[PDB]
Amino acid sequence: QSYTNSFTRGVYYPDKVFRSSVLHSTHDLFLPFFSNVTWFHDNPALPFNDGVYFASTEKSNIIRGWIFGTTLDSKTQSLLIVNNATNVVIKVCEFQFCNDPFLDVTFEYVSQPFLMKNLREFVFKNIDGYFKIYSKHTPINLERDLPQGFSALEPLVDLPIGINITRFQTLLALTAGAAAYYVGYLQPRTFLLKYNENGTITDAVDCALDPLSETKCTLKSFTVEKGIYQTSNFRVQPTESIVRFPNITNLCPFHEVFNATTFASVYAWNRKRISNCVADYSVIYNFAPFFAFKCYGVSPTKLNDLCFTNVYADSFVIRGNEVSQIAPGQTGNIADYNYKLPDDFTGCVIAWNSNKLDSKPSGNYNYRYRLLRKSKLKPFERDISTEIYQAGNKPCNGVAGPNCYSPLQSYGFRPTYGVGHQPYRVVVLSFELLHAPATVCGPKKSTNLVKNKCVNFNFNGLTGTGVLTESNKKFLPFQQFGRDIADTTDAVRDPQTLEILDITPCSFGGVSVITPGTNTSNQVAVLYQGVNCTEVSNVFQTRAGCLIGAEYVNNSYECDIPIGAGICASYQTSQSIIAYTMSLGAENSVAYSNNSIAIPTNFTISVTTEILPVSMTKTSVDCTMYICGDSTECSNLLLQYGSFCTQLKRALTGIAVEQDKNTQEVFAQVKQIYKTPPIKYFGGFNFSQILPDPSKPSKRSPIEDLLFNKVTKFNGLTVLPPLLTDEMIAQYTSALLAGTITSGWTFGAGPALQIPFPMQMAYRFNGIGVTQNVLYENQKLIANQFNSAIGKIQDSLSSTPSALGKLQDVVNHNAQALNTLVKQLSSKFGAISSVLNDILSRLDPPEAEVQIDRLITGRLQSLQTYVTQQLIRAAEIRASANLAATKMSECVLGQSKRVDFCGKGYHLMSFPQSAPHGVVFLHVTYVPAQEKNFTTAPAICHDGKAHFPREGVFVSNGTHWFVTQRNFYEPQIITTDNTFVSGNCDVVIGIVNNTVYD
Amino acid sequence: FNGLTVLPPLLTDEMIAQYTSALLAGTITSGWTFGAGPALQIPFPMQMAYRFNGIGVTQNVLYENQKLIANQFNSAIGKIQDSLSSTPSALGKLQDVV
Amino acid sequence: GSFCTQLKRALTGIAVEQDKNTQEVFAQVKQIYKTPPIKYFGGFNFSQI
Amino acid sequence: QSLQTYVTQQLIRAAEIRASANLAATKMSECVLGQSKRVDFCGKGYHLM
Amino acid sequence: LPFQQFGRDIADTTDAVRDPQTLEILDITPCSFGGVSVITPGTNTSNQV
Ligand SMILES: *[C@@H]1O[C@H](CO)[C@@H](O)[C@H](O)[C@H]1NC(C)=O
Ligand SMILES: *[C@@H]1O[C@H](CO)[C@@H](O)[C@H](O)[C@H]1NC(C)=O
Ligand SMILES: *[C@@H]1O[C@H](CO)[C@@H](O)[C@H](O)[C@H]1NC(C)=O
Ligand SMILES: *[C@@H]1O[C@H](CO)[C@@H](O)[C@H](O)[C@H]1NC(C)=O
Ligand SMILES: *[C@@H]1O[C@H](CO)[C@@H](O)[C@H](O)[C@H]1NC(C)=O
Ligand SMILES: *[C@@H]1O[C@H](CO)[C@@H](O)[C@H](O)[C@H]1NC(C)=O
Ligand SMILES: *[C@@H]1O[C@H](CO)[C@@H](O)[C@H](O)[C@H]1NC(C)=O
Repeated sequence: QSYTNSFTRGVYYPDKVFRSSVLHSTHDLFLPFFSNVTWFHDNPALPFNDGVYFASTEKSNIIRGWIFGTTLDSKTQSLLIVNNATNVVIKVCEFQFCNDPFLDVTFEYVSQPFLMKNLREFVFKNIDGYFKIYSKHTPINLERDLPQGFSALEPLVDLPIGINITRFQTLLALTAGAAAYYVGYLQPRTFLLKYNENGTITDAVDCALDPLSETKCTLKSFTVEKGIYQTSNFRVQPTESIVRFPNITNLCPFHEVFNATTFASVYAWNRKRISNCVADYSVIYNFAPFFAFKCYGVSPTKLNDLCFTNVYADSFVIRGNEVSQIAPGQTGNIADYNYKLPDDFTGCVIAWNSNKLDSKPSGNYNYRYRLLRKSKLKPFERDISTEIYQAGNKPCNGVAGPNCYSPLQSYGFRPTYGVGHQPYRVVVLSFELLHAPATVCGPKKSTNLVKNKCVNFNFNGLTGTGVLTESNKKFLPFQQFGRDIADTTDAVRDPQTLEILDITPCSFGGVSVITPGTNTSNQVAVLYQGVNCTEVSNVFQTRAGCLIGAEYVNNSYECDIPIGAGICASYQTSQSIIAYTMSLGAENSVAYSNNSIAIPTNFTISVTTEILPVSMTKTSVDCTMYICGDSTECSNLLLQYGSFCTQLKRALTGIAVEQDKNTQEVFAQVKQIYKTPPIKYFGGFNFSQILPDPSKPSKRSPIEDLLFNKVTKFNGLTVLPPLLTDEMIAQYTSALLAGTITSGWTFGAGPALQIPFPMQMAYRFNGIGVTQNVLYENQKLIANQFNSAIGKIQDSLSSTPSALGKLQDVVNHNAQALNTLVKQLSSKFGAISSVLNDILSRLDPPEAEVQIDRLITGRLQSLQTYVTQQLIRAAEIRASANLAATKMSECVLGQSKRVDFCGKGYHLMSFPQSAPHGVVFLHVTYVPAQEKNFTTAPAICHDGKAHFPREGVFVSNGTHWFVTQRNFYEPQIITTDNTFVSGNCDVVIGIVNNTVYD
Repeated sequence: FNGLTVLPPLLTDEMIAQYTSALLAGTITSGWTFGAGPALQIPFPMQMAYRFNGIGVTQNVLYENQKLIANQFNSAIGKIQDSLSSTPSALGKLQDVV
Repeated sequence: GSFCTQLKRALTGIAVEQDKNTQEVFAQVKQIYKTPPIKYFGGFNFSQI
Repeated sequence: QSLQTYVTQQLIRAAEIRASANLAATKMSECVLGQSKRVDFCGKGYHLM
Repeated sequence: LPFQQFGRDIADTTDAVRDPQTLEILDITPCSFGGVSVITPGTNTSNQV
């Protein structure tokens, strides 16, 4: 018993197509990675299944070929392969195998032999009438098991034989056969194959192996970034099936049509009509064994499957040999003169002997049959008229005798009679079908009720799937079902016992795979959304669902991978993924008091980045070329639909013009083009990182170059270039920066008025509530902080790609849409093929019209979806562009007092920079720092008069009282110059006695 | 439930209430200083005086009329609850969304 | 075709957008502030808020 | 077609809610985290808080 | 590769085909197509385009 781990082996090329540096997903028979593979070493029949993976490292070549015959004998066609040193000879011809088929050494294919530490990997498959053989021969290092690595199996040969291949046998050529070959069986699987630039498969991923593999298949990438990914759906399958029809009660009078003790005669056969009853044939089959039971219309079992409105029963007694006359198309006295079945009769003829009951020794002359009639009877007719038969050409004159005989003559039945004249009871059943409601059927069956389990149910003709529980609801007596607000069945009354059973849909929910980056680890956790942990490593139940593979930790961290209602997962470090309640932030209690204030004593100049999309890719679609290509028939058919193509073209043109308007609105704020002076000294402020670099031909700033480096045909689809090139947007950005540096905010509101940069920044400090002396006294420190922040901006942008995640997203979305729009060209949409020329060539025009119509409808719906999605995205981008224009006007051409609009902090000035399809704003902000606690008083009482500060707040260091501005601790002596009286001393609450000088 | 599922929001109602409590505490204890940087202690009457200066009214108006302003604010806050309760259409936007 | 994937992506984008909406509106404060235990704010009454 | 109609309508409603959420974020930053001089942005009258 | 006959791109469109007579690799580019735009001043001004 040798069994080995298959590893990642057995991946072949699905088709003849070449692909380069692409990842392709195929649904095809394959060997699942890490699977159950049998290592073999008298020789029973191995099942071929759908396919076989045969891996032989047999250097001795005891294995010469294979026997794929389904019988291994001369009964059927046996596929026989010989792989000698000369050549491979695939033979199919009829061979008389000897008693021991072994050599000392119709349909034939001779080729170069398959054989050459060789790993002979072979894949044998048989689909759509073709037998496919794939081969691979690779050197292996010293090992007695399958090597670790990846090898692709090139196709070797195809055979058009297409016969049934159930069993395969390894051909024996010598008896102890010890051969070291692995055999595995292929399965229908979905795989993802990575082709290199050389055209070969370097690696593969099996979708249904593990959750990480499923998410790799879903994203079509071998590297999965950190996040939570919705992969599949989870449904609980029905374990059992239940059928419930009402109590079989009432029943067809079958016990009366038989066991009647008298069948009258056959000249006037008793006609019995039966309808509206429960059909049960148990008594019919339980009666005496039948001499003749022939059914002409339906099988006896399937009689119960077929429902008949009208059932006709005809009962009579005839002799033994006259039974053969009661059959369709029979000629004979009884058949033509007593009871004639139709040629296309559909019914059962049941006959059983009645000699034991209806035979009398004296002679039972009651039963009679007719032996003289004027003509043959029409089918299904009863003639009871008995007058003197007129055989003679003379008138009978109502009497009998000469040439005038009685029409009827009786059987004389006596028990001593032999078989062939004994009385036989025949009951002919006739079934009629007519176009009206039926309501007559056979024993409707029923199964035991199953509760609290996902079951299929068919309750009184109502079908469904679900979990059946007891219901508190009380139905009215005549009701059967219960239906909720959405018109879905929620309760059912059981027919057999009147019980109200509630129906609950079986558990279903999404499956999400919480993974760190594939670089960080291969461990994953799985979240079943909305599923109780009972219904599905470490199992944890959360409001989102059931989380398997992550351990709950009491401590709280900042959220990393969102899951649900306050639960986030992270890879913190056996130790693995942990789930926790997310921490909103550090708790800080501000020391509030009646007379305590906190005044900052220093500042920080902080530069932040805000990335805003401005424009999206401009696309134009040629409706005729996309839908139809070069086919004239398709164009003629499209003309009937209307002017849809014109509407789509109008919408796309509108989007394109809107994109141009967006870029103009954001960047064309200034009409003049301003140039910075050649002598670039601005009071210690270094704008080199934002100003253009003359050295490189692009004339872009270092930050702009970094942004462009980071972010950075078909079928009627065209990408129209933007009206403004990147160089023109660079010129606009340079003009805005030069105007801001040289003229402050004056260039936005009129003519540019030059002002030294320190003076401009001092006026911005006045704008944020800080005096000029703060800037002029701390000019070098402010300059150094600004320089350090601008330096750090480059590193912050470069190191973290996610900072530019907005703009890139736009690009990706556009590409994705286009790819979908092209991919749906290959979709069939219910037609024969995606290729219009193939449909036109294979099918006649009248039949091809429907296929082309389906393709046109599908492709036109695809175009409409694309245009609507583009319109929604254009609305979003227009909103972003309007926000960017407002920020350019209010943050770059001016100083804004709006909080959090221009950066985080007290806004000083904003610098624009251009990025592919967007704008990056560098906001410079004043952040207070190093705060100190002081005692404060609303007013100072001097000379019985209150005193309030003109600007600032009254503060105390503990013994002395000063007046200082809010945002910077600059204590000043309280003087009448910085105070105003405004009232007496009694009214104000919290007033402090103190001295005010003059 | 025919394949339609409702995903829970990431932030629970308790967590949003906790953000709202943080915002209110910051506004009451620190004025607008907590938005632009570290939160700085300031007595609430001083904050209202600075807000009066912002709207163009001197500090003496607040300090001299502090009880009146406090009573007016308290009465308005008291009336807000009754006004919301009386007219359901006040919350008609959110309901409509749902 | 791949209509199911497009619809699923659209709904997922909507969901993430809703979470980001709530984050943007409410998560502006970096730290969680607590009001002092003694609630006297110069006669102002914040008990209802 | 029914599902695509639902997704498109829900995307439009998501755009409307996103506009409302951006307005709410702006109002939180400008009215709650500061004093706004913008007329009628934060209530009717001269905005205090 | 010796067994491969067609070539497909990332969009599942044919980009290379092997010549059945002689084994040579032939690249297929789509035949030139584009849109046509007419730049005109107002017909009230002039008729040149
Ligand atoms: C081996 O097979 C080839 C294939 O037809 C055949 O020509 C040759 O005669 C065979 N040789 C032996 C060993 O019989
Ligand atoms: C695959 O491509 C690489 C390209 O660098 C080349 O070095 C290598 O030889 C190729 N392998 C082949 C042709 O088998
Ligand atoms: C059907 O027969 C069962 C046998 O126990 C009985 O309990 C039930 O009441 C019957 N159905 C009706 C509708 O009476
Ligand atoms: C899961 O099932 C248990 C069984 O008692 C129940 O208590 C619990 O409430 C269920 N979970 C949910 C989310 O309803
Ligand atoms: C308070 O400030 C004065 C300056 O006016 C200084 O002389 C004194 O030492 C300081 N002491 C305290 C109480 O902090
Ligand atoms: C301030 O001076 C006045 C003058 O009489 C006095 O009545 C008052 O008590 C002083 N302030 C305090 C807080 O004692
Ligand atoms: C005012 O505050 C008191 C406690 O200080 C409280 O009981 C009362 O309800 C408040 N009134 C309001 C908010 O109208």
